[PDB]
Amino acid sequence: TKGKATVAFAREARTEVRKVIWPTRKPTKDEYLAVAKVTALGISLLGIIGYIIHVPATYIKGILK
Amino acid sequence: ETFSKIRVKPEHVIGVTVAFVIIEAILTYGRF
Amino acid sequence: KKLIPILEKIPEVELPVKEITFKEKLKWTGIVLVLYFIMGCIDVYTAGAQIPAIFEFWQTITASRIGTLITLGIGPIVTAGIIMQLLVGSGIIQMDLSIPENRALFQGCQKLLSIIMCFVEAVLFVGAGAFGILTPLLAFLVIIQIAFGSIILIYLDEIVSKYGIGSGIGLFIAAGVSQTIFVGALGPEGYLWKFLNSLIQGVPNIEYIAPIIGTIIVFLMVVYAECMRRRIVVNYAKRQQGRRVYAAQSTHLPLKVVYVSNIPVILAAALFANIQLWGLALYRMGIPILGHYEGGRAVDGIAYYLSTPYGLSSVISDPIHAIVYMIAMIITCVMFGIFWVETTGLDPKSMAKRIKKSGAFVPGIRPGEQTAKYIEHRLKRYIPPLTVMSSAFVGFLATIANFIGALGGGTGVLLTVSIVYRMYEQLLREKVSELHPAIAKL
RNA sequence: CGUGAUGACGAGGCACUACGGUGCUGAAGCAA
RNA sequence: ACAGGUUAAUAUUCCUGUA
RNA sequence: AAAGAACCCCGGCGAGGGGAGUGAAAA
RNA sequence: CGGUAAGGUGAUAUGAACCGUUAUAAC
Repeated sequence: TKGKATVAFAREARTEVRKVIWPTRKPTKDEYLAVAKVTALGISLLGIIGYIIHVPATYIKGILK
Repeated sequence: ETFSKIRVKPEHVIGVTVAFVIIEAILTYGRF
Repeated sequence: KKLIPILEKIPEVELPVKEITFKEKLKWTGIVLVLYFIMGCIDVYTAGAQIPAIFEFWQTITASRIGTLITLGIGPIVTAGIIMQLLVGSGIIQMDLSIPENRALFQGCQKLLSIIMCFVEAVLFVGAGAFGILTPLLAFLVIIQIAFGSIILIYLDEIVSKYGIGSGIGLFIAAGVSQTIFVGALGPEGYLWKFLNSLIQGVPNIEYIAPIIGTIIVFLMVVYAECMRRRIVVNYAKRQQGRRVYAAQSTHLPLKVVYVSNIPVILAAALFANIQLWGLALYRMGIPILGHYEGGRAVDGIAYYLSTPYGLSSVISDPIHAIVYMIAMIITCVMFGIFWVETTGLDPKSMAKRIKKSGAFVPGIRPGEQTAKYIEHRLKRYIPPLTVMSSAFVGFLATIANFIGALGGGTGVLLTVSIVYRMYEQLLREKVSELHPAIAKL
């Protein structure tokens, strides 16, 4: 029983911290955007590399199927 | 670590893979 | 005693204690990446050029691509890991890894099973009617190639894992999703065009651009998580003299938020992956234990209630269906998450050492930094949630990410975005370790 | 002396543990 | 303004019970 | 003119020192 | 209020953050 209570409390106590941790720039007129940048940049490379390989080979397969 | 009594150098797996490709890449396509 | 005999027969990868330059870890990774994409271009040798649509549900978490030399993809490896966490998780086979024994036991063992699940899935796939023509002869041939391709990955993972950057799996998944996006949106039968063309044709189709939006939205949402972050610390200390400066100050931060529940959720989604597969499989090959599929996927049964709704647009026409899934996923997430504890996870024990040195100590000077050295409980406490939180937090964001639905896979995009960032970090911790040949633990 | 207090504390046990130590419980608890 | 209790370090100052 | 000696070695992640470089010169 | 100006936010004092390059930078 108690176990559930503590678990429920921890979640609340955490939600409180999230309130204190923000000010800065919520988080910063450069931070957030960063993640999206690096993240998108990375996905672009992996995605782009896949496109090269991928699509050319498909053209040939169709044109010789 | 690993209890793999055998040791395999990556250069192989890579080349072994270039194998699967060539085989089926021709085993399938290039019909006839 | 253990399955050590055949276990010792299962090859491994030669790890050189030599100099593996950043440039080389990089160039290595890349070679793996391509052999992957490439294998995803090659169809499996099979006369029956006719295949029954596809399983729009397994590909994403599996990083596979049905009909190709990797039609099974990471699927096995994940399955395997799933069981282990299940056994070694529900205590069923209690193990205290600590010792290099249990550690290398849990591992080596799982690895094997991965090859077991490698073939099983193969057979199960064809047996689920993934290709249409069950020519016992031809069927056999296929299975061969199939599971053998997945094998190559298992070893390609090993390579990356000890010769390059990031992780095979992690990579692979991100590899697939990214492509699935760039191609789906811009490739041959690309959507951006189908939409663009539809505009020119004069009959603006909101259904061609839709899915593309779905993906932006998902990205922005799943990303919003990798934004927050404390800041941070800090430490202090000086009195340098060790024979060269030593001013001492104290590291900073922070780190970010999310990722932990990475491997966990990868397993939850993967569980469902082996259900829709295992149900259809044990459908057109037996009794409707799990559910009545028909039409390819499932339209009733455990299977039905446990099939992710995404693809193009969110389905409202079945509220209850939504509710269950969500809750179903949520809990499954909590599970594997807990099973990740009994095993291992973002641990304070480890952060202790390293958050108790940043500064000095030493003899020369009086640089402070008491920290620290007995004040860890402050982490395990503030910690718990961080990773999480979870089965509903991480599992929720993922699930809801699917209702919304997006290209590549709402959930897939998620993992990807994370994997990609944890992959950026990897590229930095490296760009630096390529200077001071020592601090390979700070 | 009542009450404060069918409360607390409390020898000792059932637990984890880094080995600084920490939780659950709990007898008697009066008189000359 | 007393008796318990508590901090690595405070104490008829903090917590409790009772003034 | 700080270019105030990267990096390597002994030594107690010392003291001190030996190389290596900076420098017209480290006489 | 006047001069002056591509440079500045006194020193040990670096860094950090900023202010200015044309007439409310600074002196």
